[PDB]
Amino acid sequence: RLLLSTSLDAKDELEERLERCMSIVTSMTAGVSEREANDALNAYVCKGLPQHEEICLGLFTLILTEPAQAQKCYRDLALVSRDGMNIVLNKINQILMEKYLKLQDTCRTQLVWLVRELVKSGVLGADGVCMTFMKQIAGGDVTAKNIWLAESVLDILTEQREWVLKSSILIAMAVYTYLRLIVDHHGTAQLQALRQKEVDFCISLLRERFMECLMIGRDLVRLLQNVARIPEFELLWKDIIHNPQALSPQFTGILQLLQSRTSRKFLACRLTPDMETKLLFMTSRVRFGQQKRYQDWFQRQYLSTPDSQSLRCDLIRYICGVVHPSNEVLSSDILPRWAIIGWLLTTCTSNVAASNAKLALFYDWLFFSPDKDSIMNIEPAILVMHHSMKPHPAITATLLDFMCRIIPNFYPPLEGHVRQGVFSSLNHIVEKRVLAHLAPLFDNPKLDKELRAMLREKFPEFC
Amino acid sequence: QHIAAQQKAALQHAHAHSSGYFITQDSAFGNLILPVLPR
Amino acid sequence: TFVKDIKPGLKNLNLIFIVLETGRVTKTKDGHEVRTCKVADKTGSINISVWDDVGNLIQPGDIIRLTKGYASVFKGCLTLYTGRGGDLQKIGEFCMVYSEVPNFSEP
DNA sequence: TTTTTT
Repeated sequence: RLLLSTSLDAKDELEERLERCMSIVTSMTAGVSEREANDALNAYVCKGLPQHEEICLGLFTLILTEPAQAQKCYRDLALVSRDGMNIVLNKINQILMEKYLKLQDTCRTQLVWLVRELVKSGVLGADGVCMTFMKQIAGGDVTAKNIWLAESVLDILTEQREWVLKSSILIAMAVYTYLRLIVDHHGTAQLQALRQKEVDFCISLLRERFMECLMIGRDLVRLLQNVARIPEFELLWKDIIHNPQALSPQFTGILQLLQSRTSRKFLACRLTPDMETKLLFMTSRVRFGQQKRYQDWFQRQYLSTPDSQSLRCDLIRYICGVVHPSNEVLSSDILPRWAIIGWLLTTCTSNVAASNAKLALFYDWLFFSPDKDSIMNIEPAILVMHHSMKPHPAITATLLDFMCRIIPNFYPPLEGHVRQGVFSSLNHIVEKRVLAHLAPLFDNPKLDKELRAMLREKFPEFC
Repeated sequence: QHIAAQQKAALQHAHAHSSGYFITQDSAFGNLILPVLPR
Repeated sequence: TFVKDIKPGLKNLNLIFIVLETGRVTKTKDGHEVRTCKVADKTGSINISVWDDVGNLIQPGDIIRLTKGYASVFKGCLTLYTGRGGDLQKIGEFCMVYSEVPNFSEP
């Protein structure tokens, strides 16, 4: 059996199919010597494509459900496969993307074993499988099963580093993943030990392959700034800021990193498939005003532990950078992203998380360029501020205050660029009619006069 | 009023619970700390 | 068929709904545990009474397919039940659109 | 193998 099921659960179609394929395989291999068993397999695979798929899927399922038979079934699979195990890797990705949370513990163990084998065999697309595997490591989650997966994948990538170096995308993705996971690993000796392994791994790749990591874009800076106080990263920050060419001759300054947007694949990789499915549903199908139970369900599953705080930032970046609703959803009654953002902000119980969340919300404002960047990345912050003004003025005020203060403080040598970015943001918000007028926001009577003076002093053209 | 003591407390609490880089601000609006690049 | 089409006396009810709430459990008679769950689709909500095991396995957010359900009136309230030859099956979670009102289990 | 159940 592949999946955990209760008497309430409907039968799983995928599990049932794999179980039949396993049945086909043992029907042709049981009660006979391994000569006769291998002959039957090789003879049946010749019948055509679906028979070939049945055998490969059956050996795959044997590997997952029968550890005692696993080594042999893998040898056989490598022999009978006439497509470089392409159909097995597809099913692996499907299982990871759709079934992981229900996947039995022994099957999880076996699947980690199998991936390590596929990597050692240099199977085509094994790097894709590794990236799919990492996506199942949940951020903001230090439970035993999740820690287990984090360390198991790290070990595969560590002992097969030379193989990792063959894939630019895998390098970038593994660094993004573990830079983020490092945040959650503290508070126990086990976690501190894991964190040290993760730090060494990330630094090693960053220093040896900085140009590949640059593919990530500006969110790499956000990840690095969240781990800045770890001594190894404190050292790396000295290089990024004061001696960037030590990392690569083509990296002349952090500005070039800050001025490149992060592509969706990196923002998405830090939501599990389930988190992402639930968030995408809320922002495309749920009507504004009807979002309360969905939020409570989501919160109860992902946002209730003290360790879950770090997840808010991934969610916020995802909402800003990945979820770009079509004009139909925008011009409808569907739950808007600003409302999702507003909710996520109030779930921030600690000052560190709230502070990081604000930076996350504003991150694409800092170096905004209408040619490079999308207005959909900067839209949520200005709409949160606008729509919160009457219901919760404290929200509008803290975000407006944050906005002015981050400008000279984020990175002082680039203050002029950051000001230009926020200005370009506000201006583009106006000229694309997201918010037609800034004066009713910036000079609202409800705002503290001190804050209103700050705004008028810093942004005269909008008051 | 005790703005400087509140700033230092907030920064010390952040350092105990986070690896991020923060600086203090005399914010009246819940921005006693700001996450910024290392200095 | 939808939640709004449910009338007392109807049987062979096949429908899909999402679970909103699961009320408190009651004991008795034969040590049987029963709880009322609030379930809904886009037309509105209704109470379903669930016995014993499924009762303990059911969670708010569960998308559930009922086959061969029936409806009757219990304590003044139109109530959904699992009938003979039927069952409750969870086919998913979270991702269903529903309306909380009208509540068809109102007196 | 509940089940026009309590």
